[PDB]
Amino acid sequence: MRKRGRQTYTRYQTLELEKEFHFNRYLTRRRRIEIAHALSLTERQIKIWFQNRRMKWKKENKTKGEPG
Repeated sequence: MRKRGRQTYTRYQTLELEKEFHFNRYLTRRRRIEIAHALSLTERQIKIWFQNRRMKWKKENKTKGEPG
């Protein structure tokens, strides 16, 4: 048995991805490849995580939460 959590990501991975999102809310192919070369991942998975990062951002930029 094992199952530490429901995440496909890792600490270090998420750290860099978070720094990188703090650096830029978008990344192009070449950059994403660089991240994948530095981090050992796939442009897809990274794009999805990145997508989710700003997904929550645009759903948490003082816009959600209708008290009236």
